[PDB]
Amino acid sequence: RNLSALKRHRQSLKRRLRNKAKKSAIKTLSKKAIQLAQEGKAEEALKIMRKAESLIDKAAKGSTLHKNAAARRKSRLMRKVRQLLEAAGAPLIGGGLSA
Amino acid sequence: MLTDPIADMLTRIRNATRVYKESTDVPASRFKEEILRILAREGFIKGYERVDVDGKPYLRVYLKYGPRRQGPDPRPEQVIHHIRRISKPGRRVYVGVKEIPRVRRGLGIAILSTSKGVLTDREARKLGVGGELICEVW
Amino acid sequence: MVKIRLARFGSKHNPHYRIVVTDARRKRDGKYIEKIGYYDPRKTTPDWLKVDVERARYWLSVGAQPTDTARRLLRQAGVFRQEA
Amino acid sequence: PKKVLTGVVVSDKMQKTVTVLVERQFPHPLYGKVIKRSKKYLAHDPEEKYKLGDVVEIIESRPISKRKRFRVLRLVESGRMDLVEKYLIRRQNYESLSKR
Amino acid sequence: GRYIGPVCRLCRREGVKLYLKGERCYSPKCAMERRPYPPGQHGQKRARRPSDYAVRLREKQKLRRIYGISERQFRNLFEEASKKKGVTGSVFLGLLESRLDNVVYRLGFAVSRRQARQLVRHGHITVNGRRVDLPSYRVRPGDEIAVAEKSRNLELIRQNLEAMKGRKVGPWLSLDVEGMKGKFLRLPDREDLALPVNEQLVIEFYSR
Amino acid sequence: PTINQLVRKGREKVRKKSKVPALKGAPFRRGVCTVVRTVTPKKPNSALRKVAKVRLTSGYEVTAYIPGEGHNLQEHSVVLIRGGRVKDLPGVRYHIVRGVYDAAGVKDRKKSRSKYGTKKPKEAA
RNA sequence: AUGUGGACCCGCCCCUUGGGGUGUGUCCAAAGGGCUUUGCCCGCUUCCGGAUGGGCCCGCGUCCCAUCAGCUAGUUGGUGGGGUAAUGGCCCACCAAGGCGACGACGGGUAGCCGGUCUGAGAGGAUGGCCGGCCACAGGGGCACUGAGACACGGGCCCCACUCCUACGGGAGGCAGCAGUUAGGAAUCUUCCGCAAUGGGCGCAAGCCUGACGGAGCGACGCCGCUUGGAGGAAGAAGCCCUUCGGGGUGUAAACUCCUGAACCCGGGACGAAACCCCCGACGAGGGGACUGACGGUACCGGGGUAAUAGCGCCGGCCAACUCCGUGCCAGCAGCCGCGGUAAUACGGAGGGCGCGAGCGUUACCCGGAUUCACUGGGCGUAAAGGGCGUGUAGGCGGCCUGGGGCGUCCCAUGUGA
Ligand SMILES: [Mg+2]
Ligand SMILES: [Mg+2]
Ligand SMILES: [Mg+2]
Ligand SMILES: [Mg+2]
Ligand SMILES: [Mg+2]
Ligand SMILES: [Mg+2]
Ligand SMILES: [Mg+2]
Ligand SMILES: [Mg+2]
Ligand SMILES: [Mg+2]
Ligand SMILES: [Mg+2]
Ligand SMILES: [Mg+2]
Ligand SMILES: [Mg+2]
Ligand SMILES: [Mg+2]
Ligand SMILES: [Mg+2]
Ligand SMILES: [Mg+2]
Ligand SMILES: [Mg+2]
Ligand SMILES: [Mg+2]
Ligand SMILES: [Mg+2]
Ligand SMILES: [Mg+2]
Ligand SMILES: [Mg+2]
Ligand SMILES: [Mg+2]
Ligand SMILES: [Mg+2]
Ligand SMILES: [Mg+2]
Ligand SMILES: [Mg+2]
Ligand SMILES: [Mg+2]
Ligand SMILES: [Mg+2]
Ligand SMILES: [Mg+2]
Ligand SMILES: [Mg+2]
Ligand SMILES: [Mg+2]
Ligand SMILES: [Mg+2]
Ligand SMILES: [Mg+2]
Ligand SMILES: [Mg+2]
Ligand SMILES: [Mg+2]
Ligand SMILES: [Mg+2]
Ligand SMILES: [Mg+2]
Ligand SMILES: [Mg+2]
Ligand SMILES: [Mg+2]
Ligand SMILES: [Mg+2]
Ligand SMILES: [Mg+2]
Ligand SMILES: [Mg+2]
Ligand SMILES: [Mg+2]
Ligand SMILES: [Mg+2]
Ligand SMILES: [Mg+2]
Ligand SMILES: [Mg+2]
Ligand SMILES: [Mg+2]
Ligand SMILES: [Mg+2]
Ligand SMILES: [Mg+2]
Ligand SMILES: [Mg+2]
Ligand SMILES: [Mg+2]
Ligand SMILES: [Mg+2]
Ligand SMILES: [Mg+2]
Ligand SMILES: [Mg+2]
Ligand SMILES: [Mg+2]
Ligand SMILES: [Mg+2]
Ligand SMILES: [Mg+2]
Ligand SMILES: [Mg+2]
Ligand SMILES: [Mg+2]
Ligand SMILES: [Mg+2]
Ligand SMILES: [Mg+2]
Ligand SMILES: [Mg+2]
Ligand SMILES: [Mg+2]
Ligand SMILES: [Mg+2]
Ligand SMILES: [Mg+2]
Ligand SMILES: [Mg+2]
Ligand SMILES: [Mg+2]
Ligand SMILES: [Mg+2]
Ligand SMILES: [Mg+2]
Ligand SMILES: [Mg+2]
Ligand SMILES: [Mg+2]
Ligand SMILES: [Mg+2]
Ligand SMILES: [Mg+2]
Ligand SMILES: [Mg+2]
Ligand SMILES: [Mg+2]
Ligand SMILES: [Mg+2]
Ligand SMILES: [Mg+2]
Ligand SMILES: [Mg+2]
Ligand SMILES: [Mg+2]
Ligand SMILES: [Mg+2]
Ligand SMILES: [Mg+2]
Ligand SMILES: [Mg+2]
Ligand SMILES: [Mg+2]
Ligand SMILES: [Mg+2]
Ligand SMILES: [Mg+2]
Ligand SMILES: [Mg+2]
Ligand SMILES: [Mg+2]
Ligand SMILES: [Zn+2]
Repeated sequence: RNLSALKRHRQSLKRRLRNKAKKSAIKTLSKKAIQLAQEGKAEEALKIMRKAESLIDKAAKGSTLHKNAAARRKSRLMRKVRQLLEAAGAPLIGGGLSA
Repeated sequence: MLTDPIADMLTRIRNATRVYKESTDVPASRFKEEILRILAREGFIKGYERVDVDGKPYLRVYLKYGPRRQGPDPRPEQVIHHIRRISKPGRRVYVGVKEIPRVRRGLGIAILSTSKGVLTDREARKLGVGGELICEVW
Repeated sequence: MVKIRLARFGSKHNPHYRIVVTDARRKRDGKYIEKIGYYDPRKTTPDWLKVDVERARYWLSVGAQPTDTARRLLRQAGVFRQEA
Repeated sequence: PKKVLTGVVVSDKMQKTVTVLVERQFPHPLYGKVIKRSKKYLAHDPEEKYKLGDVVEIIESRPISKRKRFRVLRLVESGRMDLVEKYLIRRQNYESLSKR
Repeated sequence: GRYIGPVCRLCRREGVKLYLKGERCYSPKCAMERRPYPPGQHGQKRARRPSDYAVRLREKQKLRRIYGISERQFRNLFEEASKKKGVTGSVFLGLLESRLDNVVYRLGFAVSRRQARQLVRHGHITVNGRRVDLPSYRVRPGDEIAVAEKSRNLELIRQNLEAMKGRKVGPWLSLDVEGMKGKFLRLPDREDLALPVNEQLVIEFYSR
Repeated sequence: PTINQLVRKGREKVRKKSKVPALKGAPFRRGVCTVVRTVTPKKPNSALRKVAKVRLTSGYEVTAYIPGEGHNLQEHSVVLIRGGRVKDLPGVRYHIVRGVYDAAGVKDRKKSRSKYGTKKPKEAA
């Protein structure tokens, strides 16, 4: 009394539970850098920010994030961290920043 | 007050011919003459001399009339049977070279002001222009 | 992708396909991108076919896609002969 | 081309924004009488320089905000609070038409 | 379909010979040389001044009743004719004569229009060598109208063609009596054929 | 009126009142009879015209004329409305179609049978 | 891991609204499967272009009621964020108090819009049904997921209503898809055939699905073509009508005599089909070969072959067509004017005539006539119509000459108007 393409949904769940979990990470992880770059720790932060940059740009191998999305993320990310550390902090590792 | 000078002249004429007279005047105007300039060259009238009325410059306009008919009402036929204003100040009428009139299947004339001076139903089509359609006469 | 196919015209029991370029997601008798000739699978006319090769191959240079049956005509129309 | 219009300013009570009042003459489609119209736009003025009476110009632009898709071009003749008069009266008189 | 029944009565309703019969409507009368007055109980009674309408109605029926064609097909032509430019009135009869069943009557293949229909209908008529059983068929310049082989006989055809000797054809036609072939040379202007019908009155009747 | 006035006011479009509303716009309307009587007509005329008060679908109830000579319409008779007034009978702008539902055509009708819902009779045998 | 390249931060360069480029830092990739395999093919991966399809925004145009005259708190602008492919007050904080409306806001009512369509001399008026473009919806609402793209008819979750199965111990469903049923209604169809053709998806390809589509089915619903026959045939039968009883009409109409002979009978029988595919040439080009028809043995062709459905409206005037009888303001007709009272061309029947013809009438609705909303193209002393009279706001309108500008206006050119 149906079609077998009900798969698509039956699949679409995995993809959902897949890039949902992938994304909950980016959020909590994009936080680390924010919190740190807010409080001096330029060194330890500018390694989470490189990572963040990873998970973000890495994500662009699927149907999770795409287009100017990862670009808009960083654009606001590795611009927000530089402003925070700008207040005191003093740079430590450009590992991700063409200062 | 004169909310419309052109019309005033046309009517100034219309009211004279109806009673048959040799000439009626009318306040001077650069634009007013270029209009009479058409009627002379089209023979709708005789001519006119920039006469003067008490310091004020007028335009003695001279009228033509048909031959003195006979029988009841010996009054002659009109050279200018009909004349009425088209593009009024309360409503301007603008037409292109393709939207030009057609007075009495040629038997009449139409006067319009264009970017190439004061022309005729014809000249407008010949020149290939168009502008404010002043009036019609026949 | 954009395709080149037949579009029924004329009437019932009387085809007069229009050959044209349009998106594959349009109805076969829908709004096409550019008309480039016709065809009468009945052979009841001297002009039972016609193509604008100059305009046809152009869509091929931009990456068109003819039907398996639209090929036939296109090939049997003298548009594929590479030549040299 | 990006639409370009000439209008005057009547408002600047918005942080960074001014209101420009435009006009356009065109014949009536049925009666042919040359008539006027009007349309108030919300002009974007970042460096709030222009004030009231400024007969200025504007250009079609990307969406600044809801209701605000017009940047200012140039001045055309400031110091014309006379046009802002007849506009101010109109809205002024709208308190005399009240069905009350 | 087409009209069927009393026709000599029409011959005399309009008050004019129209030769819808073969010999009779052509012999001593369409029943009229006997009684040249209108049918019905009120025949031998004086008439009332026919109104401008009734005149155009009568002058129309006349023409249509002549070619014996329904009001359907009929007006369709006038409109098609009227659609054109020039005179239409003249153009009208042009489209009337172009009918197949008409050409046959003229080309003497048949005596009456109603006989000419039976011919075309049954398939005993040709056109450039085609079986054309459609009386509605419109003919143009140079079209050849002959008889089919299965029919190039029949004791009725020879009679009709034979009678056609000692008679001429329109300035827009040409018959090979001895061969059973004819040709439509051109569209016959108003002149090319005179008739009891003032077209101009038929034009008026259609601008109600 | 000056042309200026016309740009202000504009020429108002007439509009037209329907003479047959009970119909709801369609050509006909199925209904049901309530009272069947005869009423003295109006004007210079005189008689006893056969009419019917009809309860129809659209919760309406209007008076309807019964054409011809003699009908078979009782109280709970079904019927169909036509449209078109009588005149002599003020306040009745609808005729009844014959030979439909509970309205039988006029018997022994030989002339205009299209109306009166009478079928073609037999000639000889 | 690799990075041709791409992504983002900063400086720099050009351009200049986040466009291109540069430098530096950091981040980012992959997929194999089948073989006339050892070389091709079917795919994978990142990038810069092409093409196609979109999203968003803007100018102008887009009905009725002012007997709806004032509307607004995310409301208007700002700042900064969140958000998306990205602009945006889209969303969220805070700042300021703005934003809209007689050029008709807000409100109620009606409506999917256009190409077109109908009418009209025209301008206009009316309309948006089939076909085509766009929008919106998929039992009523809300929502998000997947994905390049949906907030998704035949996908999912939740609420609601409705309905169905049940060993009731519990679950199911969404025809505004094709047909069909039911109710509503004046009323609108086959529960058909076929994937042969065309189009679509999947695939290397055979091949597969395709109520898209090609067809067939039902309905004079429409337009169109066609038939119920043709010639001859009387001073013109019978019958039925009138009649001044002399006669007139139906009427060549029939009969009748010849002629053909639609339908039906027999045989034949399609165009619609050619490719994909296969062989040769390398699967390129080319050439050659082969396959497949639903409609259906149907259209059409031959020959045989029978005179074979005619109905409807009207005949007072407008408006074409007249008499008898019946009836007697009764029964009845009627678009309007009006017909019927014992002589009715107006009711009812008959005879006859006019008008159409597989149609003829009726009702309803749109335009026309109506120039009767009048732009084209009208009026206001007495026919409907000058405000009871001023003052004045906005608004409309504006005198003679000359110059700048050239908005309106006008010409040319070009794009678009599928
Ligand atoms: Mg990848
Ligand atoms: Mg997604
Ligand atoms: Mg599409
Ligand atoms: Mg091929
Ligand atoms: Mg003409
Ligand atoms: Mg007419
Ligand atoms: Mg840049
Ligand atoms: Mg790998
Ligand atoms: Mg395998
Ligand atoms: Mg869309
Ligand atoms: Mg923002
Ligand atoms: Mg999205
Ligand atoms: Mg925003
Ligand atoms: Mg922003
Ligand atoms: Mg807020
Ligand atoms: Mg007011
Ligand atoms: Mg406005
Ligand atoms: Mg209004
Ligand atoms: Mg509403
Ligand atoms: Mg609606
Ligand atoms: Mg339209
Ligand atoms: Mg049309
Ligand atoms: Mg017309
Ligand atoms: Mg029009
Ligand atoms: Mg509309
Ligand atoms: Mg529909
Ligand atoms: Mg549609
Ligand atoms: Mg439903
Ligand atoms: Mg799309
Ligand atoms: Mg779906
Ligand atoms: Mg859904
Ligand atoms: Mg949707
Ligand atoms: Mg469904
Ligand atoms: Mg079901
Ligand atoms: Mg259905
Ligand atoms: Mg059904
Ligand atoms: Mg029912
Ligand atoms: Mg169907
Ligand atoms: Mg198929
Ligand atoms: Mg296929
Ligand atoms: Mg394949
Ligand atoms: Mg299936
Ligand atoms: Mg099927
Ligand atoms: Mg179909
Ligand atoms: Mg039929
Ligand atoms: Mg019917
Ligand atoms: Mg007799
Ligand atoms: Mg008799
Ligand atoms: Mg006969
Ligand atoms: Mg025989
Ligand atoms: Mg066989
Ligand atoms: Mg195949
Ligand atoms: Mg081959
Ligand atoms: Mg071959
Ligand atoms: Mg056969
Ligand atoms: Mg045969
Ligand atoms: Mg017979
Ligand atoms: Mg009639
Ligand atoms: Mg009539
Ligand atoms: Mg008469
Ligand atoms: Mg009476
Ligand atoms: Mg009385
Ligand atoms: Mg009657
Ligand atoms: Mg009597
Ligand atoms: Mg009397
Ligand atoms: Mg009558
Ligand atoms: Mg009678
Ligand atoms: Mg009769
Ligand atoms: Mg009669
Ligand atoms: Mg009808
Ligand atoms: Mg007309
Ligand atoms: Mg007027
Ligand atoms: Mg009047
Ligand atoms: Mg006055
Ligand atoms: Mg009075
Ligand atoms: Mg009065
Ligand atoms: Mg007064
Ligand atoms: Mg006053
Ligand atoms: Mg008062
Ligand atoms: Mg006053
Ligand atoms: Mg003033
Ligand atoms: Mg002024
Ligand atoms: Mg001036
Ligand atoms: Mg100047
Ligand atoms: Mg152009
Ligand atoms: Zn005769």
